[PDB]
Amino acid sequence: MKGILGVKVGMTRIFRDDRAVPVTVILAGPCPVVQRRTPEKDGYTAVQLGFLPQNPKRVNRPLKGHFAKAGVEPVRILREIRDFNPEGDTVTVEIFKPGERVDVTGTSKGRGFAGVMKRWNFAGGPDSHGAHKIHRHPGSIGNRKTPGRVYKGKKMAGHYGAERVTVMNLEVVDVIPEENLLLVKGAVPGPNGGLVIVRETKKAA
Amino acid sequence: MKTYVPKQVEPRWVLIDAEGKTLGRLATKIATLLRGKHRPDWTPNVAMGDFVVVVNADKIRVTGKKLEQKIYTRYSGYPGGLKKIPLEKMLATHPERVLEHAVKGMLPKGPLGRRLFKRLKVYAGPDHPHQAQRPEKL
Amino acid sequence: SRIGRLPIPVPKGVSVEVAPGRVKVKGPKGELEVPVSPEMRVVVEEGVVRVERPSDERRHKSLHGLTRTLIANAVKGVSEGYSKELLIKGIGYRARLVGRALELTVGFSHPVVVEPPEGITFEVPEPTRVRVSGIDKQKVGQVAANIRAIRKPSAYHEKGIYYAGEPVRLKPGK
RNA sequence: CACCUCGAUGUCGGCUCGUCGCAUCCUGGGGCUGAAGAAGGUCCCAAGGGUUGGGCUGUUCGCCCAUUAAAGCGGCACGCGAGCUGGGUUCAGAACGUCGUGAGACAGUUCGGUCUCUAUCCGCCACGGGCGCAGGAGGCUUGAGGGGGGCUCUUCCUAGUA
RNA sequence: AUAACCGCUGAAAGCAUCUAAGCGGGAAGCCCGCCCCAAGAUGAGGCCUCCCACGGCGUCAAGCCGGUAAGGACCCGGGAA
Ligand SMILES: [Mg+2]
Ligand SMILES: [Mg+2]
Ligand SMILES: [Mg+2]
Ligand SMILES: [Mg+2]
Ligand SMILES: [Mg+2]
Ligand SMILES: [Mg+2]
Ligand SMILES: [Mg+2]
Ligand SMILES: [Mg+2]
Ligand SMILES: [Mg+2]
Ligand SMILES: [Mg+2]
Ligand SMILES: [Mg+2]
Ligand SMILES: [Mg+2]
Ligand SMILES: [Mg+2]
Ligand SMILES: [Mg+2]
Ligand SMILES: [Mg+2]
Ligand SMILES: [Mg+2]
Ligand SMILES: [Mg+2]
Ligand SMILES: [Mg+2]
Ligand SMILES: [Mg+2]
Ligand SMILES: [Mg+2]
Ligand SMILES: [Mg+2]
Ligand SMILES: [Mg+2]
Ligand SMILES: [Mg+2]
Ligand SMILES: [Mg+2]
Ligand SMILES: [Mg+2]
Ligand SMILES: [Mg+2]
Ligand SMILES: [Mg+2]
Ligand SMILES: [Mg+2]
Ligand SMILES: [Mg+2]
Ligand SMILES: [Mg+2]
Ligand SMILES: [Mg+2]
Ligand SMILES: [Mg+2]
Ligand SMILES: [Mg+2]
Ligand SMILES: [Mg+2]
Ligand SMILES: [Mg+2]
Ligand SMILES: [Mg+2]
Ligand SMILES: [Mg+2]
Ligand SMILES: [Mg+2]
Ligand SMILES: [Mg+2]
Ligand SMILES: [Mg+2]
Ligand SMILES: [Mg+2]
Ligand SMILES: [Mg+2]
Ligand SMILES: [Mg+2]
Ligand SMILES: [Mg+2]
Ligand SMILES: [Mg+2]
Ligand SMILES: [Mg+2]
Repeated sequence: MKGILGVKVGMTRIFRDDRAVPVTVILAGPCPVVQRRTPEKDGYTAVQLGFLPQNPKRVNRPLKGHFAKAGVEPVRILREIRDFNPEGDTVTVEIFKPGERVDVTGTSKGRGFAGVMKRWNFAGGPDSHGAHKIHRHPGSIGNRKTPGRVYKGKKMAGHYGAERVTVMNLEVVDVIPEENLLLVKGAVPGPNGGLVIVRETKKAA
Repeated sequence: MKTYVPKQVEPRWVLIDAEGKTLGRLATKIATLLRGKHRPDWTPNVAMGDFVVVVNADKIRVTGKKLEQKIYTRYSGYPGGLKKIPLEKMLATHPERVLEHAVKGMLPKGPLGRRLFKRLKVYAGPDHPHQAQRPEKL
Repeated sequence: SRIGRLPIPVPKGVSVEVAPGRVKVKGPKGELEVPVSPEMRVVVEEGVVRVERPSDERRHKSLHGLTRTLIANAVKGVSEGYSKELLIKGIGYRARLVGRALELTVGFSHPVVVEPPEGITFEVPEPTRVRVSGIDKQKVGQVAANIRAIRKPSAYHEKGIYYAGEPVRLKPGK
């Protein structure tokens, strides 16, 4: 179930076949597998990956030259591709061909403490007529004596954003092995420069 | 003359087959052992019990239509968070857990009842961890 | 009266092996295992096999007929048990054969393709008549059933898949 | 009926926010038809999701316009005023009809009429601190168990075939 | 895996019967599948890699004190947090 780490670079549009095709280019660099998981030692199947080669040594003492391909140990190792057992070490963007569909996990921009209405797209209060300081407010939260309490899922304002988000079935528009680029259309989560992991789709697999 | 009370005792183990044993009828005794109401020094506030190991628990058998008709329910916290799970489904997904459940409900409630339940170790199919003595009981 | 749970069976190509819950038939055309009640003895005698019930309550009586007939079928089974005919009626409707599989056109926008299950064999002597060959009776009758359920007989016309025999019908209609 | 509440359990409607029931409005699956087809009728299964925008009236409801797959019915203190409104009702002003000699009065009408910054506990949304997880650490991850989600229409080909 | 339903095989009841023993189909529903949280799952899981088994009193059931080790903190420059 092929997968590879990357960073959101930025967006643009591509003009394919006289159509616009807005695209989000994510760079998925070479990915030096530093561990494998086995139903023997582990009980499931995956690859550790590792990405962004930097630090000279901030790596300190716990480390792997155990798989030793961690030579130039990487900043972010973010790991499981789950059931993926690749060809040799070092998965590349060669992994994906254009027209392939893919799911993309990433970290949604943090909005911090966000009202109901933007958290939950609540309606809010009227801006006039009676009004009185409830324009941006949630309304009733419950009934009366029964149940005499508030349901355990109840949509309210709190930290919103800065969370795991996986937008699915994205089309691979292009892949540029040269610079390790990759082009998908649209939705992919989070800030430019943030980490994204990129997997084959679950429409079929 | 005060009534005798145990000093710290030796935690005897015990092994049980469960294959073909009924359920609640197997449960009854597993409870009694767990409490140690078979020991003549029995003390309510302490729990000098037996540790119980039960095997072949996928193999408990039960009467009537219970395999289909009997339901376990789980309320989460949430609207419509009551889950309804048939016996067949349980056994097929987590075998045992049905014996663990039947026994738990039969142990008392409170700090100590919850401790005794730790002393009942249930496994599916044959074998188990071989550490202690575990005299086979029938 | 004179209820059919205790006549006698038949010999001559075939063996009967009574196990505790099951009996193994094993005759010229194949072998069938008949699950039977654990209770209720079945006794094999000369050139015949009987079945006897423990009690006279309707619980054993009902099991009694069933059990005799269940075994008997397996004996009829392992010597010529197939039958199950099925003629196809109406215009565009024809049946063809593909390898072991059966393909029929009943008037959908596709052909419908039915592979035979284990121990079942298809025959098409004319495109408009079919035959389902088998050792196992219940499995023949099912497979036959399944075929007929694609396009069952219309109420308003003769079009469909008909068990041979199985008379025809007129509402009439408009 | 008069049982808790008159040393106070704020009352219609709206709005916001829902959650549940199923006697199901729609969608899915069915039987019967006085079911040719299409389209209905009736009854069974089914609560997953859905269930429009306006005119009029304080209205609920209803009627109507234009649509729709449909424009479901109930419960939750006729859900929800320490969430909002305040049109209605329901103080004090004023008028009409009417009743009363009168003062006044009317589930009759009319116009007007103070809706209280600070959340202790439970509950709910978020977020940390502590300790535990019997050697301590830096990574990585299994998923028991939860939650989210769950709608539907038109057209075209099949085929102007059956 | 099931609902209503449609069937097979099939007695009790020589016939018949989807049902009493069985089996097969069969729903936007159920259980999985998807996405998210998730080991306070005190039933506290697992894998990789590190540091190491000092010195004294407690001559002992746990410890204790001082530096330590791997590692952390603190302080600082910042951040689509
Ligand atoms: Mg922010
Ligand atoms: Mg939002
Ligand atoms: Mg507004
Ligand atoms: Mg204002
Ligand atoms: Mg209130
Ligand atoms: Mg309550
Ligand atoms: Mg009273
Ligand atoms: Mg009285
Ligand atoms: Mg009162
Ligand atoms: Mg009071
Ligand atoms: Mg009060
Ligand atoms: Mg119903
Ligand atoms: Mg229908
Ligand atoms: Mg019709
Ligand atoms: Mg109908
Ligand atoms: Mg529903
Ligand atoms: Mg106007
Ligand atoms: Mg108006
Ligand atoms: Mg009205
Ligand atoms: Mg309307
Ligand atoms: Mg409601
Ligand atoms: Mg009322
Ligand atoms: Mg109310
Ligand atoms: Mg108010
Ligand atoms: Mg209140
Ligand atoms: Mg007013
Ligand atoms: Mg007054
Ligand atoms: Mg007068
Ligand atoms: Mg008045
Ligand atoms: Mg009045
Ligand atoms: Mg004024
Ligand atoms: Mg006013
Ligand atoms: Mg309280
Ligand atoms: Mg904490
Ligand atoms: Mg789970
Ligand atoms: Mg779930
Ligand atoms: Mg046409
Ligand atoms: Mg069935
Ligand atoms: Mg029959
Ligand atoms: Mg018969
Ligand atoms: Mg049955
Ligand atoms: Mg099935
Ligand atoms: Mg759907
Ligand atoms: Mg996770
Ligand atoms: Mg832990
Ligand atoms: Mg752990």
